[PDB]
Amino acid sequence: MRSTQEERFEQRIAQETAIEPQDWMPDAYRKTLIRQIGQHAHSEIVGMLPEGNWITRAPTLRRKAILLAKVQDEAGHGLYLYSAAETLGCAREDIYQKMLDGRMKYSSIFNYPTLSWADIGVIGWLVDGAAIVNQVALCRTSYGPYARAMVKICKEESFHQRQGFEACMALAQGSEAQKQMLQDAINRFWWPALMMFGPNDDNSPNSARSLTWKIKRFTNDELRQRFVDNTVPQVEMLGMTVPDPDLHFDTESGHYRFGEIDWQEFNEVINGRGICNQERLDAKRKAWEEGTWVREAALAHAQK
Amino acid sequence: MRSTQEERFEQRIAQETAIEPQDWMPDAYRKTLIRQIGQHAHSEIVGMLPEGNWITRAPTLRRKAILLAKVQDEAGHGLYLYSAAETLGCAREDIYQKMLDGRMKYSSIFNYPTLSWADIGVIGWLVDGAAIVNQVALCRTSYGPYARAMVKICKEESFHQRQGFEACMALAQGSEAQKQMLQDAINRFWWPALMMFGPNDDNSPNSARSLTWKIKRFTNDELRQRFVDNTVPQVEMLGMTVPDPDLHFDTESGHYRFGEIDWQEFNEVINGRGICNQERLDAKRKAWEEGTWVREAALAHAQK
Amino acid sequence: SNQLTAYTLRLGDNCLVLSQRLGEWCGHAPELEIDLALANIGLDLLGQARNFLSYAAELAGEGDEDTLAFTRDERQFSNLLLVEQPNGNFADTIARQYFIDAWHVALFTRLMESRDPQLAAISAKAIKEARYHLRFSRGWLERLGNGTDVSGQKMQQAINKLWRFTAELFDADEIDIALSEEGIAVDPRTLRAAWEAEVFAGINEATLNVPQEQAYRTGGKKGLHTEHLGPMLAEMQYLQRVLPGQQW
Amino acid sequence: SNQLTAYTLRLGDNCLVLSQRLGEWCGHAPELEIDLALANIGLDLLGQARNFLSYAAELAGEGDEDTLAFTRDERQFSNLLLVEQPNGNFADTIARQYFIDAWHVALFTRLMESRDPQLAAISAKAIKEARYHLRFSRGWLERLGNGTDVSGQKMQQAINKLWRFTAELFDADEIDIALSEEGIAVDPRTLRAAWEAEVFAGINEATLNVPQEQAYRTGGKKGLHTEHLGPMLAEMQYLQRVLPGQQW
Ligand SMILES: CC(C)(COP(=O)(O)OP(=O)(O)OC[C@H]1O[C@@H](n2cnc3c(N)ncnc32)[C@H](O)[C@@H]1OP(=O)(O)O)[C@@H](O)C(=O)NCCC(=O)NCCSC(=O)c1ccccc1
Ligand SMILES: CC(C)(COP(=O)(O)OP(=O)(O)OC[C@H]1O[C@@H](n2cnc3c(N)ncnc32)[C@H](O)[C@@H]1OP(=O)(O)O)[C@@H](O)C(=O)NCCC(=O)NCCSC(=O)c1ccccc1
Repeated sequence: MRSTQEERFEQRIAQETAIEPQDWMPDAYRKTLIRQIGQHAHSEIVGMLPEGNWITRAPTLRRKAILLAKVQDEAGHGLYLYSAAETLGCAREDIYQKMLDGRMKYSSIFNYPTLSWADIGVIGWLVDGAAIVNQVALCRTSYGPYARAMVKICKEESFHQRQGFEACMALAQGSEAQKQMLQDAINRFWWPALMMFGPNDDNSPNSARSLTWKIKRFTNDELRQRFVDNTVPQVEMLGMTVPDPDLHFDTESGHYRFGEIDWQEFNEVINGRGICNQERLDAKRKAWEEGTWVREAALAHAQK
Repeated sequence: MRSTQEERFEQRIAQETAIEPQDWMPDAYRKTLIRQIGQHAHSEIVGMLPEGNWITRAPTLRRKAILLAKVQDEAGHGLYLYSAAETLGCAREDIYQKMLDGRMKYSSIFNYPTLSWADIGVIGWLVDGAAIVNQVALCRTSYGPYARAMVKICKEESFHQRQGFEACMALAQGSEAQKQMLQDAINRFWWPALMMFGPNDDNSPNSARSLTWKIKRFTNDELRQRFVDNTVPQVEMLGMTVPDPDLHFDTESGHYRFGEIDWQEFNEVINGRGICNQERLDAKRKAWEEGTWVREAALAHAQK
Repeated sequence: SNQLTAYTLRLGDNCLVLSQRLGEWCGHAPELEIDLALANIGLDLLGQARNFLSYAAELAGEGDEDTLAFTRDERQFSNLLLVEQPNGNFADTIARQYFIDAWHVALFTRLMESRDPQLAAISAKAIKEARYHLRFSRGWLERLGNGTDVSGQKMQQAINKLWRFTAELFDADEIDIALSEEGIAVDPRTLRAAWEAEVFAGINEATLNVPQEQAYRTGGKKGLHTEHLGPMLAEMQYLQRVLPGQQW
Repeated sequence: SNQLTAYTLRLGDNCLVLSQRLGEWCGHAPELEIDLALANIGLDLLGQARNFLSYAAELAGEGDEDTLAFTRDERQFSNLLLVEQPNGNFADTIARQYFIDAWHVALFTRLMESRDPQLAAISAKAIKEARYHLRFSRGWLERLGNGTDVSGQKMQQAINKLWRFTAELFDADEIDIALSEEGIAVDPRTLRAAWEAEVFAGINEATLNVPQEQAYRTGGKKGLHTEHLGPMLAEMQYLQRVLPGQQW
């Protein structure tokens, strides 16, 4: 027999009344949200680095202004998520240290280097595109503060995703060298973006409880499939290709069938051994350590 | 009455027997050479910075290799001069600190910024050219170790001066933009190079004793005049101009007559208030402070 | 028209180059709130750069903000030496920001009374942002200056290290004077009372000392820069230099 | 011919990019003797870059060392990830130098037995210089490692921080293997015994620890670089990009 607390919780979840910070919740539910919301917030912060890498080199003042606005928004999104996470009883400073220590994760996608300006428009298009599919699907996540953060974030982010696509379209309609730059960025970012949705439904330890507790409303594979169905037409509009020999339309099912993800690479990456993992964490650790005197100054001044 | 020590010294100077580290010398003679040789050595070190500024940006691998060799030689020339200076009883470390502290000078010319690649060839041509006129004129300076350092240095440096001129000739024979780059560098470096010879004969506190003691063999103005007579034909070979409306040939005297130097600027510069003074000393001070642990490691290892 | 073009370009260049510096801070700040703040300021300044530069291109009758930003070399750039200074530590960035914001406030306040309507309108937008910047930079001046011993010492060093470049803020040349006599430009010499009243008070409240060194460095407005500008432009312009004449 | 071209270019790029890094040290070293030493090494490496790159251009039938150095982007550059690492502190520079010198010694020793005569001759010149470099870098490894506590700690951190990039030193691809099977190239996998014998002993004598992290980073040879390379090329290539097709 479930306790009455446990039973009432299940009933609330079933009737889709949002869970709020003062409501009882299973401890494993509290903890998985601290894990998920915290690492969602971590991703915003680390995610400023690949795009930030091109702020000083962006080819036009317009594209530079757009990128600056986008990175500013990501910082803002981090802040929203940390506040949401804190309603669960965690401390932003604690989970942030856990990120720096490698004890909490951030999105796999931010371990990939920006090797060209095309990469920036491709991140705005494919990477924010993948994030948005996942985030819109979390607008009815069962925990109220998380659901409302998703709404606020998606309202802001879809704008930047559109700007990313338009930067890609400039390249697609530009010189041969620009087109080649775009294709190469797509070749390097396509599969990493697909990985943002998470492991397969067969290899997803958190899915069982998350789906039961209506934290996750669609399976990793369901969201990834929708992203592919939605995104392939956009690749076509750019006159570009997807680096996937197995990608094809299946009229029988009405979906794009696509090739197998490299799960060995995926596992390497989320475990700290991808292309930029060390550099991303080194950069955030450096920011933290070298900023210490500033934070201590602020604290010391506030008390006076 | 001079003492017998003093009298014997004057007689040695008159007969041009070189003074050597073990010979008696007037204390004011010892000190002015520590001053002059020390600041000559200081100039080699600081002088690596304006040219060094373009090592990573040099336009061809050939010009880059040449510049690297040149800067390596300057370091070597610094070392020769410090050894020479030390035969007078000073310590390299002490006079180096005096440089860092602004208590000793280095050549005015190194307080000017390198704003283009043309500046590098112009430094090799005009700046090394001016140094060489002064240094060849010091090959019969009365203090043996100094005289012999000048010989060694001039043998190496004239090669790099020629390479500087050839880099300038590439520009002079190149595109309109290259020619314009060369002219602009000349416009900015011409008068500073003239200042390398020192103040006018009327305003030169050290000249009286230096000339008497055969430390200086030609007056500042005599050397500057020879540089102008020698260098104007080289400007002409490049098809370039000198930023001097008063420059003209005087058939009566067989010299190029040239305009008045800005002595107000000269005084500003040698007193720490030129264009790059702060930055040059900041860079050497930073090198010293940040290198401290390295030097202490070397010392600690040597003893083990 | 050439004088007005050059004057307008100077203002744009100040904002362009300072914006570039702020951009380098992205993701590197002591706190997420500071990252946000610096990116915000950098974005405001780039906005102003785009406005001034666009107007300069219109005045010249050719080019645009991108030909101006990406196809001029360091000898044509006309920014203040102050804005090209390296970011250094957070105090260095705050000192540079505070000196410039105090100046922008004093300048744009007066420049919105320009007889040139486009200059007036640009300044009218810019002043609202500069006021925000000044609250931030002065706020941090006080926090660091009157924080810990360590932060106090860093804030003083930062102030001392930039001081020599403040002379250019009140430097007038014939372009400044001619346009100012037509009621178009602000004669920078007449900005000193306002800037000093702001900056001296801020430094004092921060419990710091006004440097006694007489500021002496100018040249930026004439395209005679420190050695910092060339490597900034190399980075800023690379892509345009490699693939010129394209749309992005 | 394409394989040989790519192989030769890889060797040139390693030397070009490392030389660039060393150039940044000019005037900034802890001692005048070290400034001299680093400029010397940078010059040797640039020399080797010019040789390899010139041969690559001859093999390709077009271009020269300057078209190769200045008109390729970061996706075409084929240098080891190790050589593009920032200079960092003096231990970082020494760690990077020692790892590369140990490798160059092991490589050029074998590559002077190449069935390609030009590759053999280039390697024969290069090995004499690499031997000098290794004496310097190993000398400094020991001095810092077995110096003070502070220098010992910095030397260990420097070693740890670069370790992951050592995997690329023994990475073989189809270009390596095909050419090695023709007795033209050295299969990098067969360099590990020699490199490890050198480097493990040096680290040990330095009183330091071989990192236990299994090295895992490659990609440089395929034009898949860290984010350090793009800004290096922006700086290195600016002038050529601005004023292409000229003589200097
Ligand atoms: C769908 C996931 C990602 C994973 O499903 P779950 O049921 O939670 O887990 P599973 O059991 O399926 O997986 C097993 C383990 O692998 C972890 N893992 C899996 N995939 C990844 C991955 N791709 N990267 C890293 N780790 C991954 C997973 O956490 C778990 O490990 P832990 O037990 O935690 O140690 C879910 O956490 C989610 O929706 N999060 C919120 C969305 C979010 O964070 N979005 C990023 C914001 S985009 C943005 O900020 C931005 C965009 C553009 C510009 C700037 C900024
Ligand atoms: C001709 C001078 C320069 C001056 O005559 P003196 O009789 O000694 O003095 P005076 O009474 O005429 O002057 C009054 C005061 O002003 C000082 N001053 C004057 N001019 C300058 C100036 N231009 N810069 C700075 N200071 C100057 C003067 O020292 C004195 O002050 P102190 O009493 O010392 O406080 C003489 O010292 C000399 O030949 N030195 C050796 C040559 C040497 O150092 N060459 C540089 C190497 S080039 C190189 O290394 C390189 C080249 C290319 C690439 C890389 C590296």
